[PDB]
Amino acid sequence: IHIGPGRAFY
Amino acid sequence: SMVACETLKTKKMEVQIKKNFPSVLQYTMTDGKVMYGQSKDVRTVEINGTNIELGDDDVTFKKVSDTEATYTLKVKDEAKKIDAVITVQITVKANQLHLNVTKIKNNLSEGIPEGNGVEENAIQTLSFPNQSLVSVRSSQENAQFTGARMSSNTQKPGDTNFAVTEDTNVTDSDYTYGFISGAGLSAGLWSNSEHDGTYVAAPVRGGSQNTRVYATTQQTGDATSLGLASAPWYYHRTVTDSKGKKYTVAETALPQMAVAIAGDENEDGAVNWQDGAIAYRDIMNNPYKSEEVPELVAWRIAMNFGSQAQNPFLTTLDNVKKVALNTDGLGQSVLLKGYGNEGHDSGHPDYGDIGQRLGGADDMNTMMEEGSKYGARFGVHVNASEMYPEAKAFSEDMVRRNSAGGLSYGWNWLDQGVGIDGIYDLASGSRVSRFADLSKEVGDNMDFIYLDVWGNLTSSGSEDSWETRKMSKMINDNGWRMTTEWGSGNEYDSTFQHWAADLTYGGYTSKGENSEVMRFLRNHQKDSWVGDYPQYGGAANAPLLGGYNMKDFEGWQGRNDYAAYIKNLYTHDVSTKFIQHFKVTRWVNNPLLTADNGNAAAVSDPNTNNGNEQITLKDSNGNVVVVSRGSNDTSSAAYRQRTITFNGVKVASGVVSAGDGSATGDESYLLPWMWDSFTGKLVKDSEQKLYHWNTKGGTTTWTLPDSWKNLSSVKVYQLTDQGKTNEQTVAVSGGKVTLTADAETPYVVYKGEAKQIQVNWSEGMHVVDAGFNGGSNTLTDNWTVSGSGKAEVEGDNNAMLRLTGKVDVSQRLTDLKAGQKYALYVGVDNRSTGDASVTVTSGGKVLATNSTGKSIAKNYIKAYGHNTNSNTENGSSYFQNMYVFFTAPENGDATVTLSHKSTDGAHTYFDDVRIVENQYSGITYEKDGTLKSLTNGFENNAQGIWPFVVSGSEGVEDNRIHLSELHAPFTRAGWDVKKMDDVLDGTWSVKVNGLTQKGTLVYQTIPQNVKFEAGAKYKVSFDYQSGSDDIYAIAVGQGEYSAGSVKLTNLKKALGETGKAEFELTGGVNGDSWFGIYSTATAPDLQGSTGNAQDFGGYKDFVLDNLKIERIESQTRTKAEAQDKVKEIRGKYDSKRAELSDAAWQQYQDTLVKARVLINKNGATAEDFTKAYDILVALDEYMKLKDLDRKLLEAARAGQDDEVRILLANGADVNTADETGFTPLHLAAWEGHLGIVEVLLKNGADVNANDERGHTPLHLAAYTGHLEIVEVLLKNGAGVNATDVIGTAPLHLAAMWGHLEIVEVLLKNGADVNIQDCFGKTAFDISIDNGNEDLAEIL
Ligand SMILES: [Mn+2]
Ligand SMILES: [Mn+2]
Ligand SMILES: [Mn+2]
Ligand SMILES: [Mn+2]
Repeated sequence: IHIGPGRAFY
Repeated sequence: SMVACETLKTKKMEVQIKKNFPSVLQYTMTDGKVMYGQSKDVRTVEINGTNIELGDDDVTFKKVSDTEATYTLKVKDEAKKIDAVITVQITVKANQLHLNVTKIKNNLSEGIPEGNGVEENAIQTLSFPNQSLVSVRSSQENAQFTGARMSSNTQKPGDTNFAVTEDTNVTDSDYTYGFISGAGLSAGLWSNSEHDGTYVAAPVRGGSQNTRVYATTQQTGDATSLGLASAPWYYHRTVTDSKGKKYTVAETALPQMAVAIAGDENEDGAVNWQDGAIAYRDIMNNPYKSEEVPELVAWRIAMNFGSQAQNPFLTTLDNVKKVALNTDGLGQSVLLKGYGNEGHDSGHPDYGDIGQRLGGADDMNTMMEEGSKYGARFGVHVNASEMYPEAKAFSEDMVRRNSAGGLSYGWNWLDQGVGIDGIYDLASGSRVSRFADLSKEVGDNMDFIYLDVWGNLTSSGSEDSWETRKMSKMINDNGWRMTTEWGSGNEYDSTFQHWAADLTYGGYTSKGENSEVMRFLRNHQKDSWVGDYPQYGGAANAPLLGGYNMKDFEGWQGRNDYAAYIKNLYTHDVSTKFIQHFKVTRWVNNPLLTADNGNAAAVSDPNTNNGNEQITLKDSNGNVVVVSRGSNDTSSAAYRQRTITFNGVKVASGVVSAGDGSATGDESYLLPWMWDSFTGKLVKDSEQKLYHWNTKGGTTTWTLPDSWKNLSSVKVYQLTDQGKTNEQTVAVSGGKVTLTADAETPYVVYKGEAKQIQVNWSEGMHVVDAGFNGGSNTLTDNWTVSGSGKAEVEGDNNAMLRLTGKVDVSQRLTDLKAGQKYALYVGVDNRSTGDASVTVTSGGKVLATNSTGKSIAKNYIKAYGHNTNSNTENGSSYFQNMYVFFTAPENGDATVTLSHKSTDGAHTYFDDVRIVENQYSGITYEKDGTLKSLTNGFENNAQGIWPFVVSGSEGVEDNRIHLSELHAPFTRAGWDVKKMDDVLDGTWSVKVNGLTQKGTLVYQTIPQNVKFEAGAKYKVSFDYQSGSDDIYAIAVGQGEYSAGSVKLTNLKKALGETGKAEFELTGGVNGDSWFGIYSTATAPDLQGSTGNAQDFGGYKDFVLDNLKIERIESQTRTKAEAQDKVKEIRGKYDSKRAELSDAAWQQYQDTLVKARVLINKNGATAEDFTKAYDILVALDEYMKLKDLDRKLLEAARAGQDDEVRILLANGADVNTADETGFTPLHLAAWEGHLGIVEVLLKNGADVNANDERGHTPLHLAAYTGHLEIVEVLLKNGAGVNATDVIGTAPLHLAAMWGHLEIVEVLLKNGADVNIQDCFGKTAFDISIDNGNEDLAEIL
């Protein structure tokens, strides 16, 4: 699942 | 010589009666069997809770005849202010004895003073304590007591069954029904007592607790005697209203009681309550019009809400004809919820106010008169507990007040509901005069009244049986059948309970009547029982008698599935109703009754149905119905297996599909329908029919009824919305028939060829088949199709007209008043880019015309047939009403044409052609067909909030937007805590109630209502009232609404003083321009108001009136000027290609290409050059703001505190979102720019703003590890327990990394540790999975 405007997963 | 007793006698019995008191010694039947009365010298009379024992000189006696005697009782008590003379008559007929109090004389008053004033020393209550009218002894063979109390709980029976032994000890033990059996005789006691007592389960009052029988034990020699007496009666009861005003109200009826002596009435070889119950039916009260209940196969609600007119009366009549065709003419019961005022929960308590937008009293009467021909009964939803300031009945005396002297507030939705003072409403004669107002309108056409919420205590803390009886009387006096909401409510006079018939409501503890005694006696008289709903268990697990299962298809709770409605009628309702045509005679082996629930002496027989449950029912023509349970064990598959026999022949077999819609069954039936749909009399041998249903489908063999045994063949028809179809001739061999059926498909069986039910679609509607219910044939018989394209009747739910290509659909208009003004509107969903039109012509001359391009607004009306949850096409519906206004010609010749111009291939959907008398004359046109001016004061709206349409701020809802009505001073600012006016000019306005902080469109104009020409300029103005500053804004857009494509202008506060708004609009290139009302993200100023004052104050509301849209003169431009403006705009934004989004470039390119088409067309004029220039100016102003917004999102991300301030001061929107939904606040919190976060919030950035993944700026700040930003966001009012699409809170994100102090500040601010994501993980589980033992240590 994505969280930010970049390529950050969680 | 002088004897102390007399004998009253009939052909069936002799009775000894005492001369010194109205007591019976014993009843002797012709066979010699004896039943005792009162063997002891008990002469007690209770008045106003005081017992007075009478002496020999206090009673005088007179024998009138062998069947009647009269008593005069002198009841005096100086100390307790009692001095009365009571006249009592004892009558006997057949096996019945009646004891009636025929006169009550008060020697202490001159009666009730005028206006229901307080009668001092009034006889309020009266009873005969331990009168023992009928009694059983412990010394008698099978001495038993059977009682019933009210139970709405499916797990708790309302019955008690026990043996009368020496240890039996009761004193005024109160029951709704009581039966005593002993020494071969059984008897029940009937009373008209309004006493409320002991009950098993009931969630409300409203006559749920009515106990009419008192059981008492006394010693009779060495035996214990259990005697039955009436519960106390009310006579001249003194009541108090909410203001402390006292009133004396006269009796509903004089005191009455009766007994009926039975032997073995069902000839089953035993004497119990069931025998006494068969006899009891001869003496018991029968609800008014209960005789028609078996005929009401098809119950349903036709819904109207918030000025929308979703179901006008003449549309309801069409739906009645559709259901008649599909049921082969079975009886119907239609509840009109929203018949009055603006619809449902509007205009209460104005019963006489029939909704003018539905067609008023004239169309309501046509529907009722014409519908009666099809066996349809009509009734209206009324409220006697809550009122609205708009209602003419609203007054200071009508208002329910609390101890403090404030309003007793109800619910706020469209308007603020206020509790009615129920005691004042009754005692002043107010309610009875409002019902009289309705009676004057409907005459003898209406069948029932539906009383909502009575018993929930919103009118007063009482709403007892005495109150319910007076209520039921004023309704029944007007020729109306009584129906009510709650399952337990009004046991005495109700024939229907909404929470009984609709099994989905309120759970197992708040259903219909769970009593074997009550359902034995009255199953055939009411729809007030427990039906199938396995989920609830107990009584709801496959009742043998079934029970009504109510569904709807006309908007009630957004219900619109017609196929599901019909399927349901056949699954449960046809057999329930078939069973109700017979009266219960025997009921053995009930598995719900056990020794543990006080039913040790319950009726058992191991020689009947293997000791499993069986019910025997009989009619007056000696027809026997036997209903059997397969097994009495719930863990056995056979518990749900039921066999129904009609005269010893199997007519039904199997398991029904679960009433809760959870599991399909296997039940099949071939039910004989012998009755007409009127008074349910037997039809002729020719008209006799059978209904066939097979749940799973397949082939079944049946024995036909006795009258059918010698036929050689039968005629079988499949039932559809078109009537009888696919006729089959089926052979009869040995009185047996084999039937092949499709799964869940209705069939009707006749002896010979059956005629089609005659239906003339849309009677009184000036057009034939206005709703397209006539099938494919309607386009040949009623409507005329012309053109190269296709016209089709589409939709397997609510049928619509579907057009493709160049096609016209026409029909002549009938019964129009010459010279009279009419509105013609039609539902339209256009998916084609080509114009969909509606035209009214008179001999090839256009009277009025209107058209629409591609539809841009989805329908959000829950109660409407074509809302966006119904799927007109591609999972959506854009249905909206398109109007034409015309004057009917003197000529008498008028035609309606619905048409499509394109050859697009895309569809246009049309439905519900409505021609109605209407005085709206606010539209003026230019020389060319275009708009000059549109004015609207909303005084003449045929329907809805036209020229506006409801938007999706609440999704598909019973939208809190409607036309508000004037009723001064109650609707005006200043009355109570009300700070806003409901109406600004005239009688009507457009009111928005509490739709604040939605961050979306509330309502909008659409091009089919008001067309703005491309490049043309318009002045829009209106009068308004807004609760707070910037809570609502004027929205201006083009095409379908999308967040971030609308021009917004915040409206200032105008609370109690009318504001004036005016702006200019330039029509977009595609002609799809519109304006509307938008709910901003701004919080309302409640001005320190608390509780209901927050909603009634008007701080959260918006009122609009006196709308004026006028085409304005713009500064004339030359081709040169327009060409230079093209160059100017191109010079600015041609380069900016990469900067703006791909959707923004195509919007810029489109507008630029279309403006150049206007400029460079051969023979273009000054108007074309002015339009092209104005389009470019509006394009420039749009692109300028779009650039500023893009620059603001880049300055908030890069960390430029200066640029952010500059851009905000110039014009850039603080709440601008990128493609993925990130606001500048999101970007500032993520990147870590504390100053920028503070700057944006100071300006007014949304702190609870969500991106596409549901992440708020707090989620982004918690994940990254920005303590500073986390704290400043929470300070501003950020949601601490805000969850994204996976249900992840900021607490989970902080636990994921190990941001200890972020977890601390979150927990300090109120972060819930119990919050679970979609995968059931807490913040605790997420910390242990990442290897952070230090975080898990806390909790
Ligand atoms: Mn019997
Ligand atoms: Mn239709
Ligand atoms: Mn007005
Ligand atoms: Mn209203």
